[PDB]
Amino acid sequence: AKHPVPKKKTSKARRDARRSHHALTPPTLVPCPECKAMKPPHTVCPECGYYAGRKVLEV
Amino acid sequence: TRGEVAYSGRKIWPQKHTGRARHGDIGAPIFVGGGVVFGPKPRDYSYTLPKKVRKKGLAMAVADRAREGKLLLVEAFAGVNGKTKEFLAWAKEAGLDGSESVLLVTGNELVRRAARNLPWVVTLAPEGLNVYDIVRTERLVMDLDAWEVFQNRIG
Amino acid sequence: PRAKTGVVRRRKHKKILKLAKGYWGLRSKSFRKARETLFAAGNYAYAHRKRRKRDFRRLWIVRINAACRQHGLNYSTFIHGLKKAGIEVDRKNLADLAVREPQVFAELVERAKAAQG
Amino acid sequence: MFAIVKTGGKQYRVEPGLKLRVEKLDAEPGATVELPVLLLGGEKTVVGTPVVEGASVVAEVLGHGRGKKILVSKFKAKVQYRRKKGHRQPYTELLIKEIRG
Amino acid sequence: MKTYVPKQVEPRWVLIDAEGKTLGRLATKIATLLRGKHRPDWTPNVAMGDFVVVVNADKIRVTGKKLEQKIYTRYSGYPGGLKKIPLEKMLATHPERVLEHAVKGMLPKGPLGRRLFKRLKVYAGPDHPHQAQRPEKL
Amino acid sequence: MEAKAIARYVRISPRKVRLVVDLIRGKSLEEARNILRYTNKRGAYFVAKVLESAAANAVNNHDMLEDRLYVKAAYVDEGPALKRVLPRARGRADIIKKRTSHITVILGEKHGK
RNA sequence: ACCGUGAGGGAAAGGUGAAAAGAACCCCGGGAGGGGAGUGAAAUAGAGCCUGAAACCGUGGGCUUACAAGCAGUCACGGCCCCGCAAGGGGUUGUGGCGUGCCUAUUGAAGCAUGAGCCGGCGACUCACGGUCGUGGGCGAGCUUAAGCCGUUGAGGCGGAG
RNA sequence: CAGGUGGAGCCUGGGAGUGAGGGCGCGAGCGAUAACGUCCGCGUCCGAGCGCGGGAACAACCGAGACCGCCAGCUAAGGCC
RNA sequence: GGGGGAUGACCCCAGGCGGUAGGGGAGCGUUCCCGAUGCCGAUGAAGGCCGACCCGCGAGGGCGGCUGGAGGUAAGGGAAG
Ligand SMILES: [Mg+2]
Ligand SMILES: [Mg+2]
Ligand SMILES: [Mg+2]
Ligand SMILES: [Mg+2]
Ligand SMILES: [Mg+2]
Ligand SMILES: [Mg+2]
Ligand SMILES: [Mg+2]
Ligand SMILES: [Mg+2]
Ligand SMILES: [Mg+2]
Ligand SMILES: [Mg+2]
Ligand SMILES: [Mg+2]
Ligand SMILES: [Mg+2]
Ligand SMILES: [Mg+2]
Ligand SMILES: [Mg+2]
Ligand SMILES: [Mg+2]
Ligand SMILES: [Mg+2]
Ligand SMILES: [Mg+2]
Ligand SMILES: [Mg+2]
Ligand SMILES: [Mg+2]
Ligand SMILES: [Mg+2]
Ligand SMILES: [Mg+2]
Ligand SMILES: [Mg+2]
Ligand SMILES: [Mg+2]
Ligand SMILES: [Mg+2]
Ligand SMILES: [Mg+2]
Ligand SMILES: [Mg+2]
Ligand SMILES: [Mg+2]
Ligand SMILES: [Mg+2]
Ligand SMILES: [Mg+2]
Ligand SMILES: [Mg+2]
Ligand SMILES: [Mg+2]
Ligand SMILES: [Mg+2]
Ligand SMILES: [Mg+2]
Ligand SMILES: [Mg+2]
Ligand SMILES: [Mg+2]
Ligand SMILES: [Mg+2]
Ligand SMILES: [Mg+2]
Ligand SMILES: [Mg+2]
Ligand SMILES: [Mg+2]
Ligand SMILES: [Mg+2]
Ligand SMILES: [Mg+2]
Ligand SMILES: [Mg+2]
Ligand SMILES: [Mg+2]
Ligand SMILES: [Mg+2]
Ligand SMILES: [Mg+2]
Ligand SMILES: [Mg+2]
Ligand SMILES: [Mg+2]
Ligand SMILES: [Mg+2]
Ligand SMILES: [Mg+2]
Ligand SMILES: [Mg+2]
Ligand SMILES: [Mg+2]
Ligand SMILES: [Mg+2]
Ligand SMILES: [Mg+2]
Ligand SMILES: [Mg+2]
Ligand SMILES: [Mg+2]
Ligand SMILES: [Mg+2]
Ligand SMILES: [Mg+2]
Ligand SMILES: [Mg+2]
Ligand SMILES: [Mg+2]
Ligand SMILES: [Mg+2]
Ligand SMILES: [Mg+2]
Ligand SMILES: [Mg+2]
Ligand SMILES: [Mg+2]
Ligand SMILES: [Mg+2]
Ligand SMILES: [Mg+2]
Ligand SMILES: [Mg+2]
Ligand SMILES: [Mg+2]
Ligand SMILES: [Mg+2]
Ligand SMILES: [Mg+2]
Ligand SMILES: [Mg+2]
Ligand SMILES: [Mg+2]
Ligand SMILES: [Mg+2]
Ligand SMILES: [Mg+2]
Ligand SMILES: [Mg+2]
Ligand SMILES: [Mg+2]
Ligand SMILES: [Mg+2]
Ligand SMILES: [Mg+2]
Ligand SMILES: [Mg+2]
Ligand SMILES: [Mg+2]
Ligand SMILES: [Mg+2]
Ligand SMILES: [Mg+2]
Ligand SMILES: [Mg+2]
Ligand SMILES: [Mg+2]
Ligand SMILES: [Mg+2]
Ligand SMILES: [Mg+2]
Ligand SMILES: [Mg+2]
Ligand SMILES: [Mg+2]
Ligand SMILES: [Mg+2]
Ligand SMILES: [Mg+2]
Ligand SMILES: [Mg+2]
Ligand SMILES: [Mg+2]
Ligand SMILES: [Mg+2]
Ligand SMILES: [Mg+2]
Ligand SMILES: [Mg+2]
Ligand SMILES: [Mg+2]
Ligand SMILES: [Mg+2]
Ligand SMILES: [Mg+2]
Ligand SMILES: [Mg+2]
Ligand SMILES: [Mg+2]
Ligand SMILES: [Mg+2]
Ligand SMILES: [Mg+2]
Ligand SMILES: [Mg+2]
Ligand SMILES: [Mg+2]
Ligand SMILES: [Mg+2]
Ligand SMILES: [Mg+2]
Repeated sequence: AKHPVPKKKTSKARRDARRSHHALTPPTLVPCPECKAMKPPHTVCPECGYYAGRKVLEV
Repeated sequence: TRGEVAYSGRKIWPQKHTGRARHGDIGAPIFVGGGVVFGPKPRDYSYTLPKKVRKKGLAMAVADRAREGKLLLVEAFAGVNGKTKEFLAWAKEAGLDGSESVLLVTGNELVRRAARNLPWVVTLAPEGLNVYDIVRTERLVMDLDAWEVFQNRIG
Repeated sequence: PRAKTGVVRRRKHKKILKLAKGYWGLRSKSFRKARETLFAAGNYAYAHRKRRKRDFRRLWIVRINAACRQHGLNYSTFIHGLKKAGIEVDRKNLADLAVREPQVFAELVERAKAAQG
Repeated sequence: MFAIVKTGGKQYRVEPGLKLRVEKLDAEPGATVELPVLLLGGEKTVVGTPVVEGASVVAEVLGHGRGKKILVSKFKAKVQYRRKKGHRQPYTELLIKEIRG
Repeated sequence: MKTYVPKQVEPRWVLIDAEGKTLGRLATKIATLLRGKHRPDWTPNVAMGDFVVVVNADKIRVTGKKLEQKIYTRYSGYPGGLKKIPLEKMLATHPERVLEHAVKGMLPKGPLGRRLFKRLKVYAGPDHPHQAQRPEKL
Repeated sequence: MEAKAIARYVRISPRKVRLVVDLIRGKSLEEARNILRYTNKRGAYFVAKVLESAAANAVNNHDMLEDRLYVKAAYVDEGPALKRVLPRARGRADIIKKRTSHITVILGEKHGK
């Protein structure tokens, strides 16, 4: 309601131009050692993930 | 009108510093649901057309029909006793085959009953003779006891 | 009887919105910004039709004043030549002749300086 | 061999077998017209003065016409002045037959 | 009859001497050359002009006291960032700019105005790459 | 031969969910699944369900084989918005609109020779 | 309903189909919703239901754009895409020329003066009775009825106070 | 007394709007032989010609009174590296 | 305006045709009434969405395609929310 305020409605062009960087990036995934499923790196891939460190076993 | 509408007479907002526009009551014509400016009220569309003119026109209207031979005086008919089938029978023997609209002018109550219902017949009493009905109907069919009255109307 | 706006207003707006096809931003979407733009375009066309006549002649001249500068000649004199030469031809427009018919132009150059040299 | 004709305060480069649009003429679509007015011969050397007194070119009227309408509008800001007028320039379509040199 | 309009035509190359030639006088010509306004198929909306090469650009003569009195200015976006440069220093520091600048300002402004300027190779003294032709002239 | 699912009137703002949908347009249903799984966005939950429903629709309804289908077309449209009053300082009162999504996922068959 | 202590103020909100025949069953889903099946002449008539415009938001395609600068258009040319035998036309825009929004109020506004986010719908020269001109007709040293009375399928006539 | 047939004049009537002007030239007053000042007079343009050309750009300075179309021609002011 | 006796809305000829406040003149369209016991309409009303086409100076009127699914309403007049 107060002090500074927009002087002109921003055009459809100029707003969507602002959005030019709002695009997402798909998660970086890697094939899992044991299980065939895909999982993100350096994480205990959720299906018996490791070997030396407890693999939060789904087993 | 804004005075005949249902709403209060209260001013809707202060008038200044409200940041809004500027109003009184919501019965004003600018408002949706407000009164109606210069809309219609009940009124009498009649006037008194000069009688000398009513005559003339009635006369001329008949003339015009006669001038083209579409006028016809007849006597007693014969197809009376108020029954459309009976009239319809007489009409045939008279030329009126319902190929063109007829204005039947007669004082006889029963003949009118008989014709009334024909989609090509407008039936009327003799003292009812008016020019509008003449000009709508192609043919003009009167009886003698109806030509007499019409005759004394003019002049 | 009450004659509501009905259908009439939407139609006039459609007519103009169509004339405004292809304009930028709202100038082609909003009836108002569209109508304002058309006003402009209406006067531009009219003025630009009267000055399309100018812009071409201007072009013709430059084209000419170059082909006869090839034959040692001011456009200014060339024209005076033809004036006195009686040659009321060229019709400046017809100097694609100077481009399509060089020999026919050269001969005109001769008849040009032939008079008043 | 081309010619430079003048019809309707305008000069054109007429070749034989050429279709040309011109200011509307007073000659029903059947007739054939030589515009006894010529300005330049294609094999050159023939130019002289306004018109070559001998040459004329024959064209046949293919029919009269009306060009696509241009909408000529006028608007004066802040004075409530608008005018809309439709315009089609009447023409005549000619076929250039013979260039009588 | 539509007016004739040239197709891709010929990329011409022309060589000029400069030495002894005034400056603006030479610039005038180099401009008209830059935008083929000598060509009878001149076209304003296309750029069908000659590529111009100029050598001995530093031996451009010039009248009056212009070596001292004529100054080229340059404003950086900053405060007091208006620099003033006299002919003498320019020539002694960056000739071929004195002439380049005289032509830049005589070509029309616009995206096409530029580009035409690009078709202009000014060099100090003699010499230059001789890939194309170079019908020298006056 | 294509197969589509459509979630209508999903209580989520289009702009928000339209962002994860763009994350999978044209992808092989195998990626599309792995992507949504590990995308950190409320939007993924809903799109997954629609994508999955569109899959089932392909096999159990149109004969397509869960092994040759990709996301051919996908789009989310704005459904009717839930208007709500937001009490504001100095007695003001605004209206936030909880917006609505119409998620569409259409599946095609990969040209697989 | 809601607002107001109260007197009081005071809204929004209509329409599936001829007929519920208002979608058994199956699939995805926790549901919602959707996909087949089925009903129907029609289901973008499916119950957030006749028609379904505009602003507004999307997906796909054609043309176009990262050394150019502007009331955004216009006049030219040229490219690329589409229609057509054809000549021609439609779409887009690269360059070149020209180019100070609309309304309002003012001596004067692009104006750094007013009003307008945009779209759709509502929104302002009326009616009565008198008057004064003009005009179309009737009758003209005359012209005309008012209230009423009679008549009347929306039929007219009478009525001379004035 | 003559020429002058003109969107001239005169007479009777219906409808108005305007009654805030402005720049420039010339003639004066006021002012300071100040003001894009002010007040009159006679003219003009802008007003309403913010349409067109020139004057770099610019209501009133110069040219010129825009019914429509032309990828024709002659000119006005002003110009022609 | 003057002609040619078609007397208009025809062909000639010659002139005028920037424009605010305003005056005047012609038309276009919307709702309703007479025309309608009629005519158009499921072989598709109104409305909607396109159109590079046709007619008119213009306001508009046609015509064709798609949508829509039950109304619409000539010529000539009449009245206005
Ligand atoms: Mg966009
Ligand atoms: Mg009340
Ligand atoms: Mg009340
Ligand atoms: Mg009241
Ligand atoms: Mg009160
Ligand atoms: Mg405000
Ligand atoms: Mg209300
Ligand atoms: Mg009401
Ligand atoms: Mg009345
Ligand atoms: Mg009465
Ligand atoms: Mg009475
Ligand atoms: Mg009957
Ligand atoms: Mg009604
Ligand atoms: Mg209205
Ligand atoms: Mg375009
Ligand atoms: Mg001219
Ligand atoms: Mg000449
Ligand atoms: Mg000889
Ligand atoms: Mg303006
Ligand atoms: Mg003004
Ligand atoms: Mg409080
Ligand atoms: Mg309470
Ligand atoms: Mg209470
Ligand atoms: Mg509804
Ligand atoms: Mg029902
Ligand atoms: Mg029903
Ligand atoms: Mg289940
Ligand atoms: Mg279902
Ligand atoms: Mg089905
Ligand atoms: Mg069926
Ligand atoms: Mg259907
Ligand atoms: Mg379905
Ligand atoms: Mg439909
Ligand atoms: Mg719907
Ligand atoms: Mg339906
Ligand atoms: Mg709805
Ligand atoms: Mg229905
Ligand atoms: Mg619907
Ligand atoms: Mg797109
Ligand atoms: Mg650069
Ligand atoms: Mg570039
Ligand atoms: Mg910028
Ligand atoms: Mg532009
Ligand atoms: Mg083009
Ligand atoms: Mg084309
Ligand atoms: Mg440009
Ligand atoms: Mg441009
Ligand atoms: Mg410019
Ligand atoms: Mg004011
Ligand atoms: Mg003021
Ligand atoms: Mg003031
Ligand atoms: Mg501004
Ligand atoms: Mg202010
Ligand atoms: Mg403003
Ligand atoms: Mg004010
Ligand atoms: Mg205003
Ligand atoms: Mg404001
Ligand atoms: Mg607001
Ligand atoms: Mg509106
Ligand atoms: Mg009265
Ligand atoms: Mg009166
Ligand atoms: Mg009684
Ligand atoms: Mg005299
Ligand atoms: Mg006068
Ligand atoms: Mg008088
Ligand atoms: Mg008076
Ligand atoms: Mg006063
Ligand atoms: Mg005064
Ligand atoms: Mg004064
Ligand atoms: Mg004055
Ligand atoms: Mg004065
Ligand atoms: Mg001034
Ligand atoms: Mg003097
Ligand atoms: Mg002074
Ligand atoms: Mg003054
Ligand atoms: Mg003067
Ligand atoms: Mg004024
Ligand atoms: Mg002026
Ligand atoms: Mg004047
Ligand atoms: Mg200005
Ligand atoms: Mg100007
Ligand atoms: Mg100027
Ligand atoms: Mg000027
Ligand atoms: Mg004039
Ligand atoms: Mg003229
Ligand atoms: Mg000349
Ligand atoms: Mg001179
Ligand atoms: Mg100069
Ligand atoms: Mg006559
Ligand atoms: Mg004339
Ligand atoms: Mg006028
Ligand atoms: Mg008049
Ligand atoms: Mg009308
Ligand atoms: Mg009826
Ligand atoms: Mg039928
Ligand atoms: Mg049927
Ligand atoms: Mg149909
Ligand atoms: Mg209706
Ligand atoms: Mg139409
Ligand atoms: Mg239809
Ligand atoms: Mg159908
Ligand atoms: Mg009707
Ligand atoms: Mg109608
Ligand atoms: Mg009518
Ligand atoms: Mg009204």
